[PDB]
Amino acid sequence: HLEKSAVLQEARVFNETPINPRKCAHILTKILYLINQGEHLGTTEATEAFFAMTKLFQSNDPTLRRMCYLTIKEMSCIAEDVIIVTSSLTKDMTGKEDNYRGPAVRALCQITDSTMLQAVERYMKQAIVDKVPSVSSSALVSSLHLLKCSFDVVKRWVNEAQEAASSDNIMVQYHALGLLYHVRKNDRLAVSKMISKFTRHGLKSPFAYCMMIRVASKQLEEEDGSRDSPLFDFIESCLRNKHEMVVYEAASAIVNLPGCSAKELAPAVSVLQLFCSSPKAALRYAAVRTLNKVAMKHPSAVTACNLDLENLVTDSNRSIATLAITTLLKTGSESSIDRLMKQISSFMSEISDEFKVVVVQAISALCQKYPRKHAVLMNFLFTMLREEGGFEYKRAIVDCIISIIEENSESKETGLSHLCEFIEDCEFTVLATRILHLLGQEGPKTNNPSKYIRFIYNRVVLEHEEVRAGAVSALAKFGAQNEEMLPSILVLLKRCVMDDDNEVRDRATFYLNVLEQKQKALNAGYILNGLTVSIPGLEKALQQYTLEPSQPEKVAATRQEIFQEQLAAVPEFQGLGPLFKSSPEPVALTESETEYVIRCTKHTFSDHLVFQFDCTNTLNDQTLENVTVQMEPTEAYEVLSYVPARSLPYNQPGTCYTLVALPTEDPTAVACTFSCVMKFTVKDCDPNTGEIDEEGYEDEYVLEDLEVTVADHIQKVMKVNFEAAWDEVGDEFEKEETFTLSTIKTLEEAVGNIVKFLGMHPCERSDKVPENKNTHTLLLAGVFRGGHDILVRSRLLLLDTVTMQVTARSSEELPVDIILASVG
Amino acid sequence: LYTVKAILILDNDGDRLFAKYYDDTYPSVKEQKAFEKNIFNKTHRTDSEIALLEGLTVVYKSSIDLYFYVIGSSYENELMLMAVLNCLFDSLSQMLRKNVEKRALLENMEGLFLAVDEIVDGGVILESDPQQVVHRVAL
Amino acid sequence: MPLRLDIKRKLTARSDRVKSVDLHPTEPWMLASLYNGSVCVWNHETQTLVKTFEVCDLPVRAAKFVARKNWVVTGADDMQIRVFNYNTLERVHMFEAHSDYIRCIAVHPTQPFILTSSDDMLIKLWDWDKKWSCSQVFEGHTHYVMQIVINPKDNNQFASASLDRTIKVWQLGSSSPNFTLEGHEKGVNCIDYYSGGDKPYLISGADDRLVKIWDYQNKTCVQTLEGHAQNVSCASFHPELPIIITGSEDGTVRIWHSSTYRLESTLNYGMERVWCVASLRGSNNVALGYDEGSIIVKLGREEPAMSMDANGKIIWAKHSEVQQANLKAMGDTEIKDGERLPLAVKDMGSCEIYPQTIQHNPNGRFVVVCGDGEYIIYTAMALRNKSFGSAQEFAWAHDSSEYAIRESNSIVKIFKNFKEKKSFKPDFGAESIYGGFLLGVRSVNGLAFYDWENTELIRRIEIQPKHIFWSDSGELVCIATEESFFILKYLSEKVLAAQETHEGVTEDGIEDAFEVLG
Repeated sequence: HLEKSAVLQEARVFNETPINPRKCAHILTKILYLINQGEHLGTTEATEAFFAMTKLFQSNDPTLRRMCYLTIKEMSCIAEDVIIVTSSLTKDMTGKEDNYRGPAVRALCQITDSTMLQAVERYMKQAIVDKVPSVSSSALVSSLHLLKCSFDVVKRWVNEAQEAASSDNIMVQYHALGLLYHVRKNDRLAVSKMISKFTRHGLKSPFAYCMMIRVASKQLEEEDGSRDSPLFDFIESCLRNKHEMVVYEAASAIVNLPGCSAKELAPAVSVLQLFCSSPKAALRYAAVRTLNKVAMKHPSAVTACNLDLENLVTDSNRSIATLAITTLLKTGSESSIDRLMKQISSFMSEISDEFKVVVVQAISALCQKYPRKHAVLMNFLFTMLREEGGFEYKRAIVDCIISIIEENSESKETGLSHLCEFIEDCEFTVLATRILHLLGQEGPKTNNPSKYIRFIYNRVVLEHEEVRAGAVSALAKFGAQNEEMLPSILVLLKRCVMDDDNEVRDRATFYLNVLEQKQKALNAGYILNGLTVSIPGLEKALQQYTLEPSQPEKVAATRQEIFQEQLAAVPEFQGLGPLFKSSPEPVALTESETEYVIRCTKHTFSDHLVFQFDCTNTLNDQTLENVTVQMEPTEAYEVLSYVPARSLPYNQPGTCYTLVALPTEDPTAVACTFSCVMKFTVKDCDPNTGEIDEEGYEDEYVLEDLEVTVADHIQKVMKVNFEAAWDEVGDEFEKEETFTLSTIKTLEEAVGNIVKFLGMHPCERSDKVPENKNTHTLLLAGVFRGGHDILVRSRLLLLDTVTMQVTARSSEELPVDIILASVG
Repeated sequence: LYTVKAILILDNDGDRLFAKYYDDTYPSVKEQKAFEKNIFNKTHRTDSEIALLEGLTVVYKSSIDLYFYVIGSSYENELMLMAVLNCLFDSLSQMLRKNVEKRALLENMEGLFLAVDEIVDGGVILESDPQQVVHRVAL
Repeated sequence: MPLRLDIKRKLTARSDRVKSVDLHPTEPWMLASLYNGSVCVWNHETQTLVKTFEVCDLPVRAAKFVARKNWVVTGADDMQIRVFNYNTLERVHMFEAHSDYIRCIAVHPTQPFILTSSDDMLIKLWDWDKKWSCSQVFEGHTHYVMQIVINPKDNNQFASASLDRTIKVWQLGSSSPNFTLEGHEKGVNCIDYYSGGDKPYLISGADDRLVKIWDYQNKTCVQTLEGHAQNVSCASFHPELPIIITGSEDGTVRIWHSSTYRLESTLNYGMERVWCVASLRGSNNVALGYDEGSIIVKLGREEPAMSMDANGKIIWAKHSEVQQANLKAMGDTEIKDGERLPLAVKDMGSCEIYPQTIQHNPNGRFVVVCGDGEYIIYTAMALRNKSFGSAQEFAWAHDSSEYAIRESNSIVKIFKNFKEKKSFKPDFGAESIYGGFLLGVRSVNGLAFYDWENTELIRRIEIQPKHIFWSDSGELVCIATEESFFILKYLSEKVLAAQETHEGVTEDGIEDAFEVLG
């Protein structure tokens, strides 16, 4: 239509004296036209045009004002000294009428940056509360843009934003709730308060419902303090308003992840909610679906089926038919697959071009995804090969072949062989590469390789370089794997085809010379089956889904080992007792992502305990350095050393340790409590993940106590015969004490309490005791730190409560004393 | 805050009489036109309120020599999108003082540009009331 | 919208229609000018009437103090402003301020001037030092000049309100009003400035039932205030608190929040027809003139809400580098004890409610913001929502992971881990709460202490408290009382036998479980 240069240029007159609202407005229209028609502005002339226009803001005409808003936003980024236009926009923005109000806030806020943010706020507060949708919605979207430049200004507007939220007017609410969710967010909980306020309400605003559904879709039970249900009384889990999109979004989330469970007037576990909307017009597309559903997509699938299946079969309209395939695909599942496959077979008949490729891929893809047997997948993959013969590709040769060598290989090659009979050189580089690669790699004894070779030999002549090169190298590997083959390799390679073309020659000269001339140490080594060049995943199935309706390694296996590894890096802990075990009951001192996350584990050594404290400073305003967790033992333990966490910045874990020595004569338990306080140096930080200030202050954060149990000292085992082990460990360290467990009225619980506490597995599966028997003998075994066995015998008497005489024997005085004390 | 991906009003080839991009995904002419040609090819010569293109529900209508578009998300349905598309058709008609054809749009290029910006704002649906848009805009 | 208020009737006096009410520029006295032909002043702190002056035998509409001269200016229906010494009790000067009675007088302490506004449509200037010569005459107003106020950003500027639907901003230098504002639509009874060094505001009151707020800097009308349900006689701005106090001839005074203009209170008195308002410039006293008398009233918020933990997060609300709505503040500074230490604030995360009281945890793990019958708990230095609860009052106890709340059902409540404790529920009633370990609840002219063990009445102390705070051993308590102070001993063993036995009476207690230490 227009020329960008002439129009950008003539705009410069505004900058001088002429303001002429008609002429300038036209010139502006022309700018909008240059963009719209599709053109790109030249920067010098743009920069000039922008400074000129600001003069035009003096004249207040509604069409000129309008031109001015669109033109400055489009020209804003390809212009300089734009800042002048802010004042003019504020002047316009306060002027009453929707033409100015709404369009200005949007143009102003786009140009506005954090410095300028402050200016627009009075006018913004006035514009947001409006139940006149233009002014309010433009102001609400405007605030969203402004969250970037400066967050804090926008946040103050949360009250005006909320005020708009209370409208049932669709725009004012959609914008209000949507924006609010973004704005007020400083934690989940404050947003959740905003949502609960609207939540109990039966809106007539579908957009608000939708934007909110998304916020809601996850279970929120902290909305406005707390509440006893994930409840959403606005359609998400409810079905207060029917309207097929909202109904679909809501129904797929709620069914197997309740936003609330099913109500008689609002299904929300049952499959129903989608289905009542399901017979419909074009509208049906949302309605008919599924996704998730109780307990599977399949009972759901049956409802809707008439609709999806008739459109999919009948309509050879692309627009309908696509909705019908997506809808079939959605009502699908593992079960559904029988049905889904016949339909997809049928579908290509309506739209057959790419759609053909897709159905032959889909039937294979569905068989791989939803199991109807891996074999059937191969058989479908043959049908794909047959029908298209060329829309298979290179990625198919690699994917078919890799997939095939899971089971199919002998068959696949053979099928491929037959498939190769097709068409000599229009079959493509890829099929020849597949029969060639497979015949090379398997080295057929399932069928005679001679047919395969004869088929491939012809294809090579008239097809691309990459296959002819493929054919020589394959032949060489084929030689190395099977001796028999060598005579065919020679007739093929001497030919002008499989060698002596171009690329084919170079590869061949190498491959040939290595087979012919050389040892074939290399050739032998090279064939490991004669496999592909790469093993990807199973690419086809996802591709197909969209297209149709258009080494974790480990050391440790035990808590002691993983901790032992962590400990081992540090010297002191392995140098001063080596680790018998680490706790089977590690206790987290301070909860996750609050102030600190500290998890401590107590590790036992031959004569020591090391406490590993994994410390996180989740303090947004700080970053920590030289952090240690300090300890006060409540019994006689010596605290030898502290190992610091070098730094703990915001949200970054670090580990600190305290090594203490264990008593080895203590008459009371090694079940003991340590009071923990982390001390550290704080340097100020701007929350990101870390950043330290030039100077800072000392600060401390209090932590929970760490409890060490007898369970940490002992590792559980059972014995085949307790009595022998029990005598064998040391009846010379034997001590006996009688306890009453009055809070345990039966033997079975009693055995469980001694077993858990001590960290001893009761022998011979003695946690199950004959219910309410007068006498019982409980056999305990486990190994104590240092590597010495500890056996405990508890002879239980059951009155109405449990009394036990617990006799313990151990290779030391300490386990005996420790167990006896801890139990009572 | 997002519903509408883009709005296009296209001649009966898919070429840009108009498009205004409420996505940031097409700003350059080459690609804005490619998009336009892409959506017009699927959707056209099968009029319904549904089309699925690019994994997005595309809602469209037609006139004498134009096809009118809203592209939006496919987690929705036609009807939500349709309310935008109905506003788009309607508001342009009342605004221009003549029904949407290539002739009405070209007749008043300014009314068309302004009217569409009121309907969609950066992919959020700013307005959907045809009457409101028309008063809001000044020719 | 919520605001710290507490309306209190500081002093009342009955007299014929008082057109003007004033606070003495620097003294604790309030002067009211009456239609008794007398102006009377009373110091409403000690409740002593300091002096009366008989200006005229016909109504005195205006009176104000020119504190420096130790003189009072009055303008009466003599059409004179007569000046008197308020300690040497005699008439200092007599002069004709206007050709008509003098509705209001404004005093410039920094200049020798009083300008007076009269219903001869003119405001005239008099200079006290010249012996009340006419310094300047202002001609601008074409109607009855109801009120005059001096702008506190330039005392050379004043605005005068006239029933001509404008308030005209004038300068001393210029007889004429140097610009006009059209502040109201049914005549302007009053003009006031919103006081301060950075506040260019006007207010207009009118008999269209409405008070309007204007910004003199921008020249726009910021908002319209509903005022009253009958002609707004006067309207004024409170300085400290965000409110506007208006009066109407319906005998009602209303207080409006100046952030959304939602009704904070409606006050009637049995005095009715409220003609004027004025506010103390040092803030929290407003006085209102009525037909049947005058009242001086005292507004609430006298003290700040804040708490100092051990993390150096000393949190307040409002103030600098903190917003009122959100929550913040830190104080890590230790500079010399002899002066006031800097703000030293560090930023702190989310809030969702207004802070009626806002407090850090005494050892630093929680933050509490309390407000509107609800408490919200935010985490010490991270400020993520920890917890929630109900609280018309919230107090941390000694335990500070057990706290006392008044849930206002007539039982003082304890919440532990911010979850309600129903093992705590007084066999007293309640009227009010004191925190600490033994919760004191005040009811039936008693202070009763309750157990956090079985909520039996341990003891009742017969002098009610201001506070109970309990030591961090919970055997010793410090009682703030009108008595002065008690320290009491809770003997733990004695309490365990007594409480179990429930020998402690429902409303009188057992006088042994607690003992009075000192």
